Amino acid sequence: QDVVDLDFFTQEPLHLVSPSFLSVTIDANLATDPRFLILLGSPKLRTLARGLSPAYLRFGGTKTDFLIFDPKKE
Amino acid sequence: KFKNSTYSRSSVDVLYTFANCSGLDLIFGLNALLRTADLQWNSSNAQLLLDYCSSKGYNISWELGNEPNSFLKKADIFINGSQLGEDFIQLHKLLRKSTFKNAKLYGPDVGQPRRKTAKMLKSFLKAGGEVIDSVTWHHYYLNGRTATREDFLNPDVLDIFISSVQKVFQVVESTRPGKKVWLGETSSAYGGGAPLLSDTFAAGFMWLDKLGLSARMGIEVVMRQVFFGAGNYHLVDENFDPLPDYWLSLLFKKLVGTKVLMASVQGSKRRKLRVYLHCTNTDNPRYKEGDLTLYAINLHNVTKYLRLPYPFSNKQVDKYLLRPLGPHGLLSKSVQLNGLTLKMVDDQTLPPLMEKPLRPGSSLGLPAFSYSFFVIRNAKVAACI
Ligand SMILES: *[C@@H]1O[C@H](CO[C@@H]2O[C@@H](C)[C@@H](O)[C@@H](O)[C@@H]2O)[C@@H](O)[C@H](O)[C@H]1NC(C)=O
Ligand SMILES: *[C@@H]1O[C@H](CO)[C@@H](O)[C@H](O)[C@H]1NC(C)=O
Ligand SMILES: *[C@@H]1O[C@H](CO)[C@@H](O)[C@H](O)[C@H]1NC(C)=O
Ligand SMILES: *[C@@H]1O[C@H](CO)[C@@H](O)[C@H](O)[C@H]1NC(C)=O
Ligand SMILES: *[C@@H]1O[C@H](CO)[C@@H](O)[C@H](O)[C@H]1NC(C)=O
Ligand SMILES: [Cl-]
Ligand SMILES: [Cl-]
Ligand SMILES: [Cl-]
Repeated sequence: QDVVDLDFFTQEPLHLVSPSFLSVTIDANLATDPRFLILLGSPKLRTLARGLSPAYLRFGGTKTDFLIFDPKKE
Repeated sequence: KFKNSTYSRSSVDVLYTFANCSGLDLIFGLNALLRTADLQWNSSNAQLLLDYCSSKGYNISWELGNEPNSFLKKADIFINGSQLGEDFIQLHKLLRKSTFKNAKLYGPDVGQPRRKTAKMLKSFLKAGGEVIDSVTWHHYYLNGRTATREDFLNPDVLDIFISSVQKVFQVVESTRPGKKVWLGETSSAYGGGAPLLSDTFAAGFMWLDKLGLSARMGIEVVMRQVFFGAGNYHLVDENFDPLPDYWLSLLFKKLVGTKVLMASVQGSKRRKLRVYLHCTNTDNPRYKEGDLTLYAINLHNVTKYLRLPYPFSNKQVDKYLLRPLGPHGLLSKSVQLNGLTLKMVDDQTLPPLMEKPLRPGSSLGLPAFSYSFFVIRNAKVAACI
């Protein structure tokens, strides 16, 4: 037998997730790639990213704690 | 093993523009290992970044540190939870004195809750929990280097997530009850992914199950490691091509609403057939107030047939069934929706996601090793309106 009966609870919401429930990251290490600008400038990549809006984009990872901002760097 | 690197205004602008132009909300992790002599966080580099972003009018949220439970391993520096909490309070004061005084702050981005991590989280939330807008933690099921194909399909592996989420809420309920809990970084396998696994159709069982459990259990936001990057757990590969988890993610967004409900299997064995139920996404023009979205995973090696309970047993149902494109089966990087391969129309154009309407009153077929969404039309559920 391969038939499975389901029970549903529909009386009230059990939780409310954010509209951005499904969010994404970019690993902080990607910022060390010399092609960072080329990669995130990709129109194809932005089209795919827009498909997931609304969402958070978290820029973070192990490299977060080994990155220093330098306002003189070019 | 990890060295310091610098980044430029240019890098910041690249990242911000990517987010802004894609309709995404940027969260930027600040470096927590910049320390004064007395081991306080040194905020002076963050101050420079803040002033720069303030000067460009950038709308950004913040984190401070990543996996602080590992700082000893990674950098030979130990920061306890109390101190990390104090450091977050100091960041919160800098934010409040900046041009975006209402910017959000999340943390502490701990790993999953082993004994030492749970202690760090508890002390952090006692010390610094007043200034965070949500609590972030990280989860992976496996090590990318040792993961097997059977691991990705094993309900006993999938179920371990449940006890991790329970343990996190135990800590949060004992220190900051009601504070929102986010998965701040999560995927199948750590260490960049598992190859021909984390980037295939087979990765979708872990990803959809984690989304279903997270929503069911009260997690508000889940952040997928990674959208794009070196690791095999990327949604989009090196050639900018979307992988099966991208398409799964896009379908989930189109169909699944914010109100979480519950579905469960009647039989005693609830390991291999996994089911989740939300209100249908109200932004979807094909559906109407009161419709339900069911999603289901079949980890049995045969087709299962699902029967909907009264009062939904004769409703019109739209099927959205995902299966791999051959010849590589579960190890495929290509996926079909109701028999049609999913592919970009061109570089600016996503395809429509086409339903298969089922005949009213039919049971819901779910093939072996597959996952599907089902929209119950005219469900007229009051909780959803
Ligand atoms: C298929 O899976 C079997 C264990 O699962 C049970 O039996 C199958 C036929 C389904 O009815 C499923 O719902 C049950 O839970 C294994 O004993 C059998 O070895 C498997 N066959 C193959 C070819 O791998
Ligand atoms: C990183 O830089 C900071 C400040 O310049 C310094 O205190 C620390 O020792 C450096 N760590 C590594 C691994 O280079
Ligand atoms: C914080 O770091 C900056 C930059 O390295 C340094 O010049 C400054 O003296 C540090 N402040 C403290 C209080 O240690
Ligand atoms: C910035 O973005 C957030 C979403 O994270 C939004 O709700 C907020 O109102 C925006 N604030 C400004 C000042 O643009
Ligand atoms: C935690 O670390 C700080 C900073 O080094 C130290 O001053 C404090 O006494 C420690 N607290 C506990 C509970 O160990
Ligand atoms: Cl972890
Ligand atoms: Cl600690
Ligand atoms: Cl990366």
